[PDB]
Amino acid sequence: GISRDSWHKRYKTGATQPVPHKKRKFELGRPAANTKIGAHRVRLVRTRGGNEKYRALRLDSGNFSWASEQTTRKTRIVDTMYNATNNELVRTKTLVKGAIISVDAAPFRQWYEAHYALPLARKKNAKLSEEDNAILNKKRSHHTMKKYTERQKTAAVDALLIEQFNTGRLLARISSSPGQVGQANGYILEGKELDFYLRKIRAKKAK
Amino acid sequence: MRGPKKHLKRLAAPSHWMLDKLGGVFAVRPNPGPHKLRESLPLSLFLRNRLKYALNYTEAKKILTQRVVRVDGKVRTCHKFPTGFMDVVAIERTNEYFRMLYDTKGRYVVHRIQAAEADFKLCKVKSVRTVNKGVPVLTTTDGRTIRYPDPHVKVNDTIVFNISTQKITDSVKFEPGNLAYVTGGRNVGRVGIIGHRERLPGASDIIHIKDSAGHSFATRISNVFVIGKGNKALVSLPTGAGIRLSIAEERDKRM
Amino acid sequence: GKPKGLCTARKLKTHRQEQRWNDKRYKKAHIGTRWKSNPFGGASHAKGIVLEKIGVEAKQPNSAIRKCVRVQLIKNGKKITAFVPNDGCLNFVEENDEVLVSGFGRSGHAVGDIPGVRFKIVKVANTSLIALFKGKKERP
Amino acid sequence: ARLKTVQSKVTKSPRRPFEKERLDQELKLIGTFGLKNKREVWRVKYTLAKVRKAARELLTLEDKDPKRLFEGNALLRRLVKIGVLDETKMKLDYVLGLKVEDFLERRLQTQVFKLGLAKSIHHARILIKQHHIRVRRQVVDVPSFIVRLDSQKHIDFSLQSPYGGGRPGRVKRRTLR
RNA sequence: UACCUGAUUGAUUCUGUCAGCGCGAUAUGCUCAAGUAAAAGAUUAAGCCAUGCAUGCGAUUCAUUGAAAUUGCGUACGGCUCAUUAGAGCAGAUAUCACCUUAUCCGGGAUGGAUAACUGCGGAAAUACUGGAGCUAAUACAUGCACCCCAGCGGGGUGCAAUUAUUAGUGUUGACUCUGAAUAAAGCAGUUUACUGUCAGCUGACUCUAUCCGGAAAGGGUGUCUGCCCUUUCAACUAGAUGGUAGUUUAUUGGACUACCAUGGUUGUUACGGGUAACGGAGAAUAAGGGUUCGACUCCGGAGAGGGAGCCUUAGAAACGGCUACCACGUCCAAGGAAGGCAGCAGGCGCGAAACUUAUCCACUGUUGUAUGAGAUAGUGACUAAAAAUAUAGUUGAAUACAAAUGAUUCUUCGAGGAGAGGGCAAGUCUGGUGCCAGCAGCCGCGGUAAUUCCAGCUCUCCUAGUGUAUCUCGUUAUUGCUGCGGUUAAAAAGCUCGUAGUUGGAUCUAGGUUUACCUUGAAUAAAUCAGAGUGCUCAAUACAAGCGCUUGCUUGAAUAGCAUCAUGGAAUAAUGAAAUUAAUGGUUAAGAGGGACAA
RNA sequence: AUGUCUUCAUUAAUCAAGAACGAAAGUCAGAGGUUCGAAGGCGAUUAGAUACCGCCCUAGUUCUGACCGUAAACGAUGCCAUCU
RNA sequence: CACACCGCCCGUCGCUAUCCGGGACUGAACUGAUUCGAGAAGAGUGGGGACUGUGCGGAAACCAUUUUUAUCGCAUUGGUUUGAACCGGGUAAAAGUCGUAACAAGGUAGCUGUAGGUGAACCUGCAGCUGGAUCAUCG
RNA sequence: UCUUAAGGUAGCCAAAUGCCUCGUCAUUUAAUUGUUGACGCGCAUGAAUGGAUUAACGAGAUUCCUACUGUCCCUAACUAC
RNA sequence: UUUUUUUUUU
Repeated sequence: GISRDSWHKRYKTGATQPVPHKKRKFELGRPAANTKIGAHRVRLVRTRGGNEKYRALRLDSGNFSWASEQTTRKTRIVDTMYNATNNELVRTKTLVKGAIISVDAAPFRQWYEAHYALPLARKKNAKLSEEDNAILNKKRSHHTMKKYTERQKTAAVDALLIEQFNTGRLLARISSSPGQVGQANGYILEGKELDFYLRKIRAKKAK
Repeated sequence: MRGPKKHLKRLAAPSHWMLDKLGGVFAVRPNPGPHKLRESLPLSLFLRNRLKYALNYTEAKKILTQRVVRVDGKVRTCHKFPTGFMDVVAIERTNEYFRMLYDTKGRYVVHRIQAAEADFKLCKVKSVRTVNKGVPVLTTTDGRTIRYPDPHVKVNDTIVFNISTQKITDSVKFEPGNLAYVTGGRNVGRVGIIGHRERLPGASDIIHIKDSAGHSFATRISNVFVIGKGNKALVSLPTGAGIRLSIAEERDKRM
Repeated sequence: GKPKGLCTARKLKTHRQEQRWNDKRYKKAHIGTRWKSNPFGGASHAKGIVLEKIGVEAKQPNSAIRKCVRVQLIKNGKKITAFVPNDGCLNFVEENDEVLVSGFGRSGHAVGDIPGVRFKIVKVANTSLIALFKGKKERP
Repeated sequence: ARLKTVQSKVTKSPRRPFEKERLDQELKLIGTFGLKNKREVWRVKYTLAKVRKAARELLTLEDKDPKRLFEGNALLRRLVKIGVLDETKMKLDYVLGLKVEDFLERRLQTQVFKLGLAKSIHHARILIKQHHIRVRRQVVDVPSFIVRLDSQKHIDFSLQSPYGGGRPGRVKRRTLR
């Protein structure tokens, strides 16, 4: 069927090459996963050596990573925003490695407050809900407050990240290959790369 | 072919086994394990040719089923087991003990030994690494991996391995001034004292070795096995003491 | 004169290969049409059927009529003329007869005073022509 | 599967099939030593020529060459033990002097009639064929069999032959019956 | 054995071929006393195949020791052929820090329900077809039995492996995003013995089965460098083509594929195209040296199973003694349907010049070991290699061998054929016929009414149980010439000049008293064959045996040599580079080489 | 070529592909057309004479501008360097 | 030339045999590639849900689509073989017709290039060569 | 051998030029006085009364292949006037 | 001035 053979091409000089043999099993290819956004769907595929791969067809949750804070929380992929390879992929909502998508902010906000006992650019006129208070205003002994005080020492957050957290939809880049590892684990954009891709996205939506 | 191979033709078999040309179309293929195909011997060949213990291979398999033969102290019933270099073979019923050794020609010879000799064997250090849980290990060229070895043990160094106790007794170093065996090359079966080491960065390095007769020859590291310190050999060598006789010298010895 | 430089191996070899084609033997053996032109297709012997018998005026100064037979090879259906050795052997060859034929000896060249005849009959009706001449056997 | 059996030729035909000098000389040799065919003598000539060519190839090398020493000593040894080369003549520069007559004399067929075991060479051959000769307690029926120096003195009549001790021949048994 | 001989002329010397002459391969004629090894439908038709075989053997035994069935394992090895194939494939060296793995090694890791045989009911003409119904088993099916976070009282997580992101650096390699130690998640389906017979004395020890991780070993996929046929009546070729980035797929890298982008890539140092009666190599024939030709074929690598294509199972297949479809060609039908793949062994038809018994066995050699047309035995066999009767064989029955046998090894009964005979070239001007006819004759030439050459008859020579014939290879051939040809008249100097590629290039640097190229020596370099020691298999081809004491034994031989890469030393020869606060500061000479200037 | 106590300093030799020139005849266009003269036509000679010999002649032979690229284009001998 | 000029020798034409070439016929046959059209079968994906286990699960037929793509049609193109009226070349063949081209100054010296003509060899014009029939001829 | 001023040369042809004639052979078809290609003693071809070719062009004459079709087998129906 | 030929083998 689908083959990755080097023959069937033209030689470096432009000559036709002979076909050395009939198509071999060890040089096969498989149809693209072409994963989309929707209810979790992953298939097992038996591969060479008895190993097995996870081909994602539809993914909604991403076990995303925040690099600076060194945290890893399960958020939900919301929408595709920009793709360098082709824009048909962003139009069709394909989750491919290096694709730029939008994720929720609630899980990372919850972790941030539960770990730093401080607000994350919370709303300037809305009282924290009961679940938020259950982790923000909680009261425990000073021996337990000491660790939180130590963790507060290094807790400033960048303006661009704060604005994304304000909108509630964070920009992220997929770092995994859903057609190979079945998961859409990506990382949250921050800093120079975030600004570059935000400028690209703004330029396109202006275009 | 579509997969691995199970057979080994007589002609394609390594020459060091000395298998008679008109003696069948196949040669007993050594199975994978401690040693390599071109650097080992089948127990079936041992029992059929070296010791004449079996007139035919059916007799060899009959002897081997009786669970009378021990290799490394572990009773084997695989006539295709890769009995290779520095391998101890103890037939308890006959109380006979042998250690595999390289004849000057390069062939394997029936090296009779006593119980004290059979009680131990040597192994070269193929590598040193760190398995999970942070327990350092070493791997020998015969595949034996030993946990928690002495940190000073490094690549190409020899270690005495105790069959009865499965432990490392002594550690001989690969350094200028140690009796070293020569396993491969055209100097298979030659014993001599290590000398200078030409160090090639991206290729197998070269060693110089001079025997007791003064003759000097060089080789690659992978063929150099240390068999002792100073001049003493940690095991008994066959009649010849690791000296290559030229053809005229061999004839002179014959008459 | 020929080149003699230490770095002229390409020129020497190419010139030698080019000039080998001007050699009758090399060209004859490597032309490529040898099989199509040679009636036997590179073989030494062939089988065929008789069609007619002819007498060929031997070349000067010889005066005689050599008695050959026109045969059709079974492998390819080509028409050839084959000589019938020994005396009074054409009698043993009748029209529409199966014959084994071989070369005459000069590798596709006519022999002796027989013009244009380069094959010779070695068996007729599955019998050896020499046996037929010597009386060791008879016409089947 | 089975291999190629190793064969080798021992006879090399002369380049000139006919020349009165070689023809007469070889006929004279056949007469002197009872042989069966000219192939018999060409066999000896080609063995001699192998010997001479190897010796010449050796002598092309200097005296103390390891290969020269080994091969020359071995060849002189073999010729000595057969009884062709002289045991006081130890060198290849001197082995380059031999003839077919030397090797032909070392055939059993010659020794039989030489040592009085047969009247004629033809009688010797037919006796060996009929199994009336023995060597070192070994009935050899091969006329070209090669008689070493040691075995030179170990030939007598067969221990079973009527002429060496045994039942009377067919003619004698017919007469007795 | 580094070799020649006949033929152009009235005669001579040359050039030149033809012919002769030696070996080898294939076919074939005549003939062949017995024996030993031993090739053998490659050549053309990778054409078609009747018939028989070639892959079958721990857990689960209420059938009568173990049948049947379910599992497990294997059938990807082995065997055959050489069609395709010319950066394919192969050889040597070399990467895989870009990858994947069963069998075998080392370390670490006594739970329920259904289904067959079995019973019975049945369908079809026909399959190694199968549906229901009643059980009924399992190593089948299922189920599994010191640091981090909150709070330092206490709660949880942390096995391996693994996704992503991050931290520090317990080990190496030349170099590691490699291996270990950790941190945050989350799914992930994989794994940490409900197994068989058990034995010893609550304590022990087995055999077995299952099972993941790490490292080996073995195998494979890919990458690199060098070499490998003919052809210009093939000179320009290439458009996924060359590269970049982001992805997808894969076991992994990669235009392998996709999107966007750039215009690249090969070539007279022979690209591209075409041909091959082309699988590559180890090797084979011939053979002073240098070579010429071949290599389907027993070993190694590759490919294929009528031609294509697509897949299931798996550790491993694009498998074909596995399936699915199409094409070609068959087979059985009760016409509704069901099938086939000998380039496995043995045989059959065709094709042809061309190639063997529809035999016996696991007794030998290996495969995990009863099974093995792999393998080993016998049959036809003037392929072939060695050894040998016609003068001075067979036969009867014994003894041996073998899985059984035959034939070999011991006793006993009886008891010559092929070419030749003018020269080349060894060997008759003998007898009769025919009169340039019949015929011979490789070549030159014999035969025209007195034939050494034919047809006979009689005679001899070569070789010899072999010897001729045909085609082809090598030598002969210094008639392909590098060694090493020839070009005034025998074939052959372009009409002449310029000129790019190519080839080749003057002398000159320590004589005395940094790169290369090249040479020397080592390293890595499967056997079988070739060269090469020893050994009376009776010799020899061969083979790799064997040879002494005396019984419970000692010693054995089964050798030695045979582009590219790396390293060491050498510094002639041939290229190549340096310079346009002190010091000799730094340019060779100016060719009986060349160019240019000046003079008349 | 010779002369040179002038200059440069290896810049050289031979050259696939490639390029210039290249007798006579011949072709194209335009001028000229004396002489000679293929073809053609006559008179001879001859068995014939489509020839040799003689007579009259056309293209051509001459010039200009383009084509062709061949000769016994021969010294039937390539070029460069050196010795006898 | 050596059978020695009663030598040798060249062409057209005529007969016989044989090989090859051109050739109208959109000639013919076999075979390989390429574009396009159709397209079996598998695999992936999205539906579907007979049937049976506990609103949930597993799922067969079937449907749609994507991909690999056999195979079949025209069409183009490459290579091999081949029929053909007729028109030509070459060769061979003991004793065909016409002449005399060449070898002697071969009776017009021969030959090369070029052009024209003629039954045929050949003849003629222009320019060359000696392989000439002159190594030479007086200043 | 008669004979002319010269006796049709190079070419071409049963032609838009050939009577005999539907010339003979091959090609095209199942079948051809047709087409094309050959042959040529040509009633009576032929060289600026121009000969032989010829790409492109043609409301020019002719033959064939393909596609297409009521021209036809074999006619029928409908619309406007 | 004119002067063309000589069957095949030996």
